[PDB]
Amino acid sequence: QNTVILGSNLPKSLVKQFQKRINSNGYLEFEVILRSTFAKDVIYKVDWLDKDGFVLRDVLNEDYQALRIPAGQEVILRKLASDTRANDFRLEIKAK
Ligand SMILES: [Br-]
Repeated sequence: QNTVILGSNLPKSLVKQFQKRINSNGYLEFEVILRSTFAKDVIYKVDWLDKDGFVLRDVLNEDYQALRIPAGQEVILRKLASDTRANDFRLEIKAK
């Protein structure tokens, strides 16, 4: 919502659903399910958020990542925080 931010060249219905949980080591993991009628190459970026909703700026961040979404196949994007202070996330997705 304000959790997954899609660029103007992606369909609004790209994101099927998302969810998160804290795993049994104490780290937040999220799963975003994507699907598209046509094959699309996209580029995504993750921000981890703390208990107040502030960006955690002192954790190792991953660079922009490419992702291939095959035509009509469900794609499950799964990410795991590296810091226990992460309690939420923000995901940007744009067309390659
Ligand atoms: Br875009």
